[PDB]
Amino acid sequence: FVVKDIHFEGLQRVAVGAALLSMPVRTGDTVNDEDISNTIRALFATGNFEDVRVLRDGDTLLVQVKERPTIASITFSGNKSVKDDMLKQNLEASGVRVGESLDRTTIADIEKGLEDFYYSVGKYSASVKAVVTPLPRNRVDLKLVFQEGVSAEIQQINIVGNHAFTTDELISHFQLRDEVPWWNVVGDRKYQKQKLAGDLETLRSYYLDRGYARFNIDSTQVSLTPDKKGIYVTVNITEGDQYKLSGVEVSGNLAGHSAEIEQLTKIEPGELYNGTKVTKMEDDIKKLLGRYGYAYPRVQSMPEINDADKTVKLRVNVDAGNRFYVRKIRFEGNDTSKDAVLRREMRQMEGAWLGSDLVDQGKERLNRLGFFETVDTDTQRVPGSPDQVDVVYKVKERNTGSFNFGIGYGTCSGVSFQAGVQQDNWLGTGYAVGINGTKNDYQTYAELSVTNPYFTVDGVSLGGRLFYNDFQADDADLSDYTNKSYGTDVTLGFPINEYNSLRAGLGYVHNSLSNMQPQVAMWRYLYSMGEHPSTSDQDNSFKTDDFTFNYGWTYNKLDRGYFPTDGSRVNLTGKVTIPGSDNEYYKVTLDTATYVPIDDDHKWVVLGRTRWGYGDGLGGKEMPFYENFYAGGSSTVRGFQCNTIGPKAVYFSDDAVGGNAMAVASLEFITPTPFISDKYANSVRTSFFWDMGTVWDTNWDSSQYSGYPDYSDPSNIRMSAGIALQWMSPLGPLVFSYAQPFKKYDGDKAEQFQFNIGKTW
Amino acid sequence: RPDINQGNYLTANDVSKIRVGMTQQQVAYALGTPLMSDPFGTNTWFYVFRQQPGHEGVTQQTLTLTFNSSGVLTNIDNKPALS
Amino acid sequence: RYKRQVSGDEAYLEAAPLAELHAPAGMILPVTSGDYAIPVTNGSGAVGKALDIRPP
Amino acid sequence: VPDNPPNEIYATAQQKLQDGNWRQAITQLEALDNRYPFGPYSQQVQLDLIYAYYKNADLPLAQAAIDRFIRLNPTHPNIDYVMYMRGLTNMALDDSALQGFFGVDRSDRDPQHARAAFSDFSKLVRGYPNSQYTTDATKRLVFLKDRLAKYEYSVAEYYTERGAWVAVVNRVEGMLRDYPDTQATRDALPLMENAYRQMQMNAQAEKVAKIIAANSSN
Amino acid sequence: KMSPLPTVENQFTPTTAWSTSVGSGIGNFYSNLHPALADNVVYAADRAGLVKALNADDGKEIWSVSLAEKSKEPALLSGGVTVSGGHVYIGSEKAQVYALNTSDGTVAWQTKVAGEALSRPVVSDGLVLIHTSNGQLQALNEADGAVKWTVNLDMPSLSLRGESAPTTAFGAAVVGGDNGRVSAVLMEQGQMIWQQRISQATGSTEIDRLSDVDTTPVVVNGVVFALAYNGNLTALDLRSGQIMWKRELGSVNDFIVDGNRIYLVDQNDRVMALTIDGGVTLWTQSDLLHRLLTSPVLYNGNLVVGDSEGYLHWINVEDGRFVAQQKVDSSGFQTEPVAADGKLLIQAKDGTVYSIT
Repeated sequence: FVVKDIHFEGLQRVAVGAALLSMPVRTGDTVNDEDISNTIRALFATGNFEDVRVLRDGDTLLVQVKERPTIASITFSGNKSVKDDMLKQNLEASGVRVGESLDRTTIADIEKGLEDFYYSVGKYSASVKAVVTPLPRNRVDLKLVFQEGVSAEIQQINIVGNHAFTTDELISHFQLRDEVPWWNVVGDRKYQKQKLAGDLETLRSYYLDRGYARFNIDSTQVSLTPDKKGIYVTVNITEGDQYKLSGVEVSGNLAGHSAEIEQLTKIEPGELYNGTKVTKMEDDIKKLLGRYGYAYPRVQSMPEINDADKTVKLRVNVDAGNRFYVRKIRFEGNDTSKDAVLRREMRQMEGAWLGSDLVDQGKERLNRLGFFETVDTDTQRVPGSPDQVDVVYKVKERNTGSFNFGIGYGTCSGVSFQAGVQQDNWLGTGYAVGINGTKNDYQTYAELSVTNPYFTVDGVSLGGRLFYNDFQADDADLSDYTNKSYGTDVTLGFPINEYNSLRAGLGYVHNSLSNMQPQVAMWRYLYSMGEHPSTSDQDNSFKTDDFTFNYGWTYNKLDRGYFPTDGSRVNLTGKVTIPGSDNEYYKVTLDTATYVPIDDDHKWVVLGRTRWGYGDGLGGKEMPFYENFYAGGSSTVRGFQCNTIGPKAVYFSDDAVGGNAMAVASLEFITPTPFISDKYANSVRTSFFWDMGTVWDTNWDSSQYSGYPDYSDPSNIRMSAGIALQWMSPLGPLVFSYAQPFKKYDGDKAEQFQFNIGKTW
Repeated sequence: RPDINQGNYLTANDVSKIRVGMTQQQVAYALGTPLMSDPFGTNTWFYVFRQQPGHEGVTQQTLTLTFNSSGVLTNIDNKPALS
Repeated sequence: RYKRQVSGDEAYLEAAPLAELHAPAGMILPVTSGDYAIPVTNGSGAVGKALDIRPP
Repeated sequence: VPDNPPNEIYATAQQKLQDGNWRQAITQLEALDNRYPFGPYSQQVQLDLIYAYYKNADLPLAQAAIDRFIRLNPTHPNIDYVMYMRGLTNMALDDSALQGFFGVDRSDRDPQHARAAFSDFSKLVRGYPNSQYTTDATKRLVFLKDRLAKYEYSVAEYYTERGAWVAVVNRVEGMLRDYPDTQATRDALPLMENAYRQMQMNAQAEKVAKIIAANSSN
Repeated sequence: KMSPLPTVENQFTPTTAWSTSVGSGIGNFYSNLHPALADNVVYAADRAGLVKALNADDGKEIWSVSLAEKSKEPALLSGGVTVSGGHVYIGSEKAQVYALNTSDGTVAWQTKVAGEALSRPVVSDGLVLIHTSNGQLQALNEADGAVKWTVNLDMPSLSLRGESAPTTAFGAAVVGGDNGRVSAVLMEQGQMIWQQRISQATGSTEIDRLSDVDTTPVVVNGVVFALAYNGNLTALDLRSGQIMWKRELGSVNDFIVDGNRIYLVDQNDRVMALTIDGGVTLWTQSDLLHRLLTSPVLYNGNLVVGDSEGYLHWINVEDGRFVAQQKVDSSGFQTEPVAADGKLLIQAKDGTVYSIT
């Protein structure tokens, strides 16, 4: 026409120049007659103008045009098994997100896509609706109202062509369940597209090992009600006839290992063809060829059937890949842990040939120490390399130290404050220490202990220990006399076998005893040494300082430390007096446990725990009582108090005393917990238990105090059972438990709820 | 107590396939790579069969080779066993 | 919570020198990738903590 | 979480920045993103967010922010800020003093972060040799050079104490091909001098003799 | 969701003849199976294996029998209910097909097919025509169950029920089948004379593609009509199937056409009368919604069905206004009554028949 200029009104988010550019007509030139069509197609090709209204005065074009309002917040109402993040993902898949304008009319198609997702779950009756909220500044909010309806169960699982061999109960091996016992209640019946796909191959696998080789599927058909309430599923198959194998052979390059594969393929004649046996056999070959140093061969297993006699001859073919070696190793995870620390568990070495087996021994040795949370191995091929290879060992670290806190809970340190801390990966080095300082304002007990497990290469261990201790509580004058004592321990440690370890070392102690009660079992010892200063005296006092020797034996074979699942760990210690000393005796303690799963898959597991304790003197003499055993404290015996177990002393009745005979165990049922997700489910452990223990002395007699009971007997057995929660937290391990005792006697005590914080399995 | 291997494997009849006037690639297809290789000139290669198992007992073979600019041999040296 | 002092970074903590390497008589050094290396440049102006990060 | 026009919001953003306050400016800036994800000064907003992540040290968020930015903004003059800040991130990612109390060697840990830092500073120089970010960046690259050297040196020590007489040297040839500097490297030749003689390789020990004799005192 | 009950009314007595408690029922399971008449008798059974033989005027057993997999595993009978020539011809879940005599509960023969042994068999000059979920259409003998020919058809991954209501004319035989495809075919080798599509492919395989399965067409006079769920109600040629008109509508259950009107329902359970040759709704009644209802018949000049609440939904034919109502049973229904020529009746899910006044 004749327009000379353009003005726009109602655009608050976009340039007018681009607007007038999207149409060919412009200001400063003769515009055309298509200007209305150009305004139309451009302003609605933008997708950012909801309505346009353009008019020409004769010299100037006035455009009155709005901009499509843009979404601010996308909100959800009616979520019950569905999370808004995946829904926003589905929206971005739609092509829609916050800060975008739109038509307000694809809402129906949007609802349909949402409902298609809902179909993908297994609900088809639902209905969704939008709630639009107009807002100034050309804005909107949007909310989503849902009515999910309900899903279906499955009603029958009926199968075709399954004659002459039933599975209509043996189907129960599937993921899916078309029957929920009212006496085995859990879960319900729900369909899924893919769990189907899994159980189908499962069923195939079943028939593949009972003497069949042609069990094929025709089809799989499913439908359901018009009211969409329950499903009807069917599947169409063949059943051919039974089958057998007839001989086996191979082919391909080796290094003359024919006689070994000969053993893995080895069979008896006249046996049923399988395919799982086949597969594990293949992989066993792969393991062997790992060991001799191969990674990437190829393997093929071909049935050569004769259905004329229902037999097969299994042709096999291998292609031994060209040899490899290793070049390099690299580690990731180490932020708080030095290098050279993990190589000293690699029984593999760098820069030489290779197996596939040293790798796993290293995995084991690593997961033992608990310096890592989790593990990952891998194996690459180097670029531009047929034979050179590298490796990776990744980990996730863990903070593993502690902060012990003894308060004399249960009165084995009475009213006291035992503080202290332990860490075995001290500052990320292979170095281990532990400390306590103990104060009561009259009591002292401080102790240090240290070990370098790798003083020298090849797992050479070296440890020291020291303790100072003062005890001042006989101004109570109740029991448990005043002692001061201090000493040292030193130790070597080393292995000989690649799992089993030994150690030994020495010690020196110094002891000072004061304000002895008139307790009765003591004077047994006091005759044993010699002199007897009794009447009823309390100026009583004594001293003795002694050298000594000890040693340790170790069988450790686990999947790992830090909440293991498999194997067993046992440690024995024998300690002994030595000559040139104030006394003579010897004791031994053993601590045992073993982990066995169901399958280590869902982790339905059991542990067994036991301890043994014994000791005796020499020369017809007895050992001291302060080196006695003890029990109780709800770490060793759950549902009982600290050092509150077993026999007890008198003067002419209470307050158990410890001794020299022990036999104690606890048998468990290990459990997962469904109420928490993996994120910490890896790091928590719950169980039930059933605990036994009993105690006595051999030096104890009953011919003289016989109106008082026996304590020599191994009878009078302590029994309880309960439940325990065990959970990791940044301060160390943590555990609670609640039990119920069911065999007490007199002279004893306990609690039901108990707490522990340290290192005890 | 520990065990160690180190070096390049041997077939010991591979050795009966070695003739001067043969490209390095022929030995590549023969062996796979070497690992020790002169970073001071004199195009040459090394091949060794060391192992140290047991509290005692030690062994090592060696073959040591030098070639032309052509990536083809000039001369060898079999040290079958250390001393 | 919401105030801590186990990390106080953005500190210049270096002093380190550099040196370069001769060759022997006769025979030869080993070759270099150049992948890790120093395109030399005149250093000047701000450096170390005496330095800006307050953005533009 | 108020809702307002963005001008006052960026205003209080600047205010809280001058306050040294992160936890307030943090949410302010996240709301500036979400409320105005295509504002006219969006880029400055991204910068301020990464500055926030540094001054409060939520690091991998900042890493993601930077690679987001460089993906989406490939080109503008302040890019140098971006690259340098990335490398500073990973430089921090290596370091710590949770263990440092005047006594730790931070060496001998997972070094890949340093390699990323190396590449980052290097790239930024190679695109932008001339800025006001470089006079220290060079020296920091030198730091990482020394550290990567020391990493391998320590591994050499352990393998050497075993007697992996050869895999060591296969490491060290690469130590040479990469690191012609760093006295440790000069201090590491003698390990070969022991090695080749443990190998009963005489004919290369003289090469070791020459190189050591070729060098003066370390 | 589900509509509330309307008031009971009258203008005709809510009448009941005898009833009988019969078999152990069949339960929650959807099926298509409901009894079938003969001279002075009707017959039915359960899926369990147990079968009857009755009267027409007392409903007592002239005799009753049962079978099972020989041991004694579930019989699972959900075929049809049909007679011919003093013999009965029934199917299971199992692709196993049962030929007995009417005079006694004894085998004529027993045979095997592919695919489930579903919906109501139909027979003409002998020559039974049978269908499955597999989409496989077999053609059968009269005294050994021998096959004469068989057809393959496409099937989807999903459906509501692969079902069928095959129908014939001049020895020319027709039926639908899934995918909204219909085939009009021979009776000798059964091979294709022609086909026709009427459905619409518009959804995402679960919105449309729910009109895939075809319940039932039926002939009038050189013409047929048909439908599927959320599909098109059609008018198609006997010789060719070419289209005369269509109505974007839906249902799942069978219809009926007598007079100048056609009488059928909605998937939402609403009922109407449309024209013979058009599709112009004279009227609807829309009261009894989401009620899980069954297809009607005519009896003495009006229509009724039953429900999952077990009631009777009598109406006026001319406008559908409710004329009468009866509560008759607490077990509801799943399937269809019938009557014929003096006698009306229905079976329960739970093993209960009603004979009707």
